[PDB]
Amino acid sequence: MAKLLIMSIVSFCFIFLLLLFFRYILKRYFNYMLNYKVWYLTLLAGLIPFIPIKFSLIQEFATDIHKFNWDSIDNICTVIWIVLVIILSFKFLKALLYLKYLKKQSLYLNENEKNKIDTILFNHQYKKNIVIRKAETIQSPITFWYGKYIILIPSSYFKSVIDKRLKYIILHEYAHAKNRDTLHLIIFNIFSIIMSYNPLVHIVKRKIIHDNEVEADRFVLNNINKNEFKTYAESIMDSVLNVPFFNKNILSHSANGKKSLLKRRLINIKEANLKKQSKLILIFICIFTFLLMVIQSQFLMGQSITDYNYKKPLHNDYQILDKSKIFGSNSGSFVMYSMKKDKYYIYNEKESRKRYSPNSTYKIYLAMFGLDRHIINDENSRMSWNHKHYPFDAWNKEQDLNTAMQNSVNWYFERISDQIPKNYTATQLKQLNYGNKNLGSYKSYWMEDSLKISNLEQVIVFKNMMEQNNHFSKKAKNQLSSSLLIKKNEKYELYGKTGTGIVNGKYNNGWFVGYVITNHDKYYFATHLSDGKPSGKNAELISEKILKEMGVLNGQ
Amino acid sequence: MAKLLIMSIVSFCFIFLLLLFFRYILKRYFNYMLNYKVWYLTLLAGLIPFIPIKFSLIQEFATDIHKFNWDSIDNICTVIWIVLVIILSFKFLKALLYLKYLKKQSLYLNENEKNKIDTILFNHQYKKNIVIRKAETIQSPITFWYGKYIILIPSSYFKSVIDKRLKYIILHEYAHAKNRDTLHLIIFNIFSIIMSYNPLVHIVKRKIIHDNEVEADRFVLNNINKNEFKTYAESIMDSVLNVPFFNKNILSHSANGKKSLLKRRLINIKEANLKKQSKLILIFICIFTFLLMVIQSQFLMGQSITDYNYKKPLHNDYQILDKSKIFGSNSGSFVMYSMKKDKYYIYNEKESRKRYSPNSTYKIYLAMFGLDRHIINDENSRMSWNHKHYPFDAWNKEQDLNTAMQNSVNWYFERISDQIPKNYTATQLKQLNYGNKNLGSYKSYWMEDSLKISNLEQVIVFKNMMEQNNHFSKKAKNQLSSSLLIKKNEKYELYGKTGTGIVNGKYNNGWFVGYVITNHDKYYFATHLSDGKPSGKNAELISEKILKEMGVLNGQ
Ligand SMILES: [Zn+2]
Ligand SMILES: [Zn+2]
Repeated sequence: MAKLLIMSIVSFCFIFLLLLFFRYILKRYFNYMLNYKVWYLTLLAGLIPFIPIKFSLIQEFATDIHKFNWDSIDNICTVIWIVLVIILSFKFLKALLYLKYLKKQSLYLNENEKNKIDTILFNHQYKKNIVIRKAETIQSPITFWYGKYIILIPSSYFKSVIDKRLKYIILHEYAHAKNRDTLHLIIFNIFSIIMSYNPLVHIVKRKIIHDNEVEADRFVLNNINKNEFKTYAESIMDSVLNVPFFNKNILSHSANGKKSLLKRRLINIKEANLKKQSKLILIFICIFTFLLMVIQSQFLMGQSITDYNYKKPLHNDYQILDKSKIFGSNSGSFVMYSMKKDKYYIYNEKESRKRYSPNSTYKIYLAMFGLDRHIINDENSRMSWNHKHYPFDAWNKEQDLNTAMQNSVNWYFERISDQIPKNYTATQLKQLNYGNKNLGSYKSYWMEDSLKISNLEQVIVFKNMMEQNNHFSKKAKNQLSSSLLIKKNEKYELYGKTGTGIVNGKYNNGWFVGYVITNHDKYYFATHLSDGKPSGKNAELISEKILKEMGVLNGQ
Repeated sequence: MAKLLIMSIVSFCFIFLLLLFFRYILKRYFNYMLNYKVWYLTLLAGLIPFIPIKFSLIQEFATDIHKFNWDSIDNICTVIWIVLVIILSFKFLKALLYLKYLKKQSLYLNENEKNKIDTILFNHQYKKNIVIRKAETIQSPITFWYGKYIILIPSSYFKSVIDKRLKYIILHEYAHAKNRDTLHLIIFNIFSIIMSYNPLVHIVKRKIIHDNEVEADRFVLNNINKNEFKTYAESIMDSVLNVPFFNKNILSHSANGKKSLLKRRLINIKEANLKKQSKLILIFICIFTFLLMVIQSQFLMGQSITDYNYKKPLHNDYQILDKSKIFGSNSGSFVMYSMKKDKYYIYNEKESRKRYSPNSTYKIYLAMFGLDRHIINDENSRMSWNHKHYPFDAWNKEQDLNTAMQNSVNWYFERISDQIPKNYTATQLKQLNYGNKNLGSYKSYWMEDSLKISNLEQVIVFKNMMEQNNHFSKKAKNQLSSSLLIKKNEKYELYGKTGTGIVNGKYNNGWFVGYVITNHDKYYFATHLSDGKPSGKNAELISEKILKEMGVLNGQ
């Protein structure tokens, strides 16, 4: 239904706007106005979407189709509309009952009352399918429909019959009757319930009402002497100024037609209670409210700093590199570090400092955490398969840590997160400075989600993981290390891990991280591609090529 | 930014609502009111989200992470805000320039004018950091800030000085000055630009203004005799009734403070041009508008009929079945048909008639269409691989039609849709009654998307595809058929195809379709599971078991 309700709103607003446009033009240039019946077109326009006419002029293998969650939109849209119509229906009925009450309590007029009405309407031979009644229960005129078109006038106006107030009242309310405004109002009012999903129904009923009163004024002017026009306007003002103003009913017409500013102001004057409120009233409210604002300040807010990249300086000595030739077709950034010299070597430092979600490379942390916490071990580095198929054929099997890491088997790693107390992981994120340390709410929060780290930070953290972390065992450090070997020669053993930030089928994060153990030094590094085809494989190739050219993988 | 703008709106509305609540209570029960300065808290509340304080109390394998398209939300939210603030800034400046003009055009008062102001404010020793000016360019009082708090009074009120209008005007505007309302208004006004993303800024400036006028009224009552209270209210009305009403400025205070209904009505009376507009004006507009409504009727609308299942009768003779034992754990529906008898056999007909997207089973139509149209053939039943990895390991290869169909290789089939003129496909959807024949906009529209078909329709269409379709070659019919063989014995050859409606990792459509060629008859069928584990594999198992029990796969 949500789509239909929306389409209805669109249809409605289209027509509605066109009419507003015309309304403007007609008055602005010609002193012309719309015949309000035209507004029925907006209602009709919004009913169009609901008219059912096609009018115009073996091997079991499968993938996951990612559709929008419409159930959570249409189930609620349906309910929202239903509840509201019930509420509005009640409001309507309440108003209806009011009208019925008055109908029951309506009084008949005698010949010395009826003749005033006749005097007023007679000259234009207005129709007799109208009802005039009086009452002791009202302060100012009220119209009613009932197929009768009743004008109920407070009985006091049958005493105050020497100031022409009735002339204006009757012609005014009469005009509404003439044009069946009350009825039409009711019809629209009913439709405002039916079509309550579209707030413009209220907007238009209001505009209609405003204009209905205007047309009535036009009528009255047509029915009065030019030298009484001023009087009429004054009368209109008196009809509101001298009375209490309440929306006692939303169906009938009356002088007090809207929640105006004057309404509020004038009532306050009538209720001239010149009491100075205690200063403490607002001291309390203001501080209370302030504290409630504080409560809002106790809650989630954003920070430009969080959105930002490593804005921090590097505390270590470093050199800036130019490796743009190697990045070539896949622009990015790169960080290398020398353990012996405590020196960093950074390509495009501004970019090196940019934080990206780790993707699959985080799995080394996830797995090694499981190892230290005694969740995952060597004898039991393995995880059971749930027999659910996964994204690569390579993943549809049981596996140990070396296999799981080598083939990036997400299943293996999903279970590892589930099997490790989250607080263990959170503790390590904090202790070893894991980028923004943002664990999100996702068990695999690093997988193109909430946790982000720069290449510089990635190098710092891994290096410290082995070099400094005193809250992590030697076995976990080494067991993990062996699973990452890429290549080796007479100078070194190169270790690392790739991952691809692939989202909605496109590449966004070309990750490759690692370290090198050589026969002269130890190096740490991180590569990230953002442009071209920023895949994990390209990052691997790029990193190796760089490290070799820089002497890391070539003896210098 | 969208998230922040939203958070701001939320923060704002929270506080705002609390204040509205208090406002209600204070007046409703005590005749007390908020000190409008409190509304600064809503502005502050909406600024909170922007405060950057973390306050509270290798083998390359990868999968696709399906994230929400925030770029299309934040890029626009940013622009929307920027454009609007520019517009509002202009509007502000326009208002500012107006005020500057008046400042430049302000006139000084002489001693016989100044003494009136003094008479009015003197008794309460009101401060002199106020400016009184007069002008020939205005009709009613206007306030200005400039750090001066200027009250500009039309020069005519210095002639009409024997009716106490000034008493009320000055005290009223003075009160606004006393409380620095103009300034605060301006500040809020400036913030309504800054925080324009939140429409409540306008709501509150309005509420503030309304209440500012109220506080001024309270002040005035505090500063006048009780027997003048009535006069004051009348004066307020005169200050609007007897003047043109225009929002000449949105910063200054004036008598004509809002776009009221009375405003509109009274102007219309002043402009008492009693011209009957031609009837043709609205005949045109109404019909035009109608035709524009028709234009909306020329457009997309929904149909309950489209949303509905096969509401149609079956034109063929049939028997209703009870196979609930076999469905068992995976409730659904099932249709079988006898070619010799022209009879249908239907389990849960109400459910059999339900339409579901075909999933991978549609591929038989897609492929056979390619065959007839001479896009795909036998010698060239094959399709090249684009070297992109696909959802199953089974799919990461080149393939012919038999392999592609047997392993559901979506890639193969995606290319087939791309290689077949869409009109060929559309023609066949129409000619052979393919369910709702809805081709969507998706090249693979049948894959848990727009095309839907019932099991009954699935049986009818496939049967007719071979039995009746005279716009489709024999080779395409048979080539496709061979690729579907499941099993055979001394009575028959069973053919078919599965597919699984898996969405966001869950099973929704357990499809299996097919036919049986026996040594006595020919049968057609379609199975669909909706409950339990409605997988394509279960559908295959269920269908076979049913067909055998029914005699289809067992000689009867
Ligand atoms: Zn009226
Ligand atoms: Zn004022």
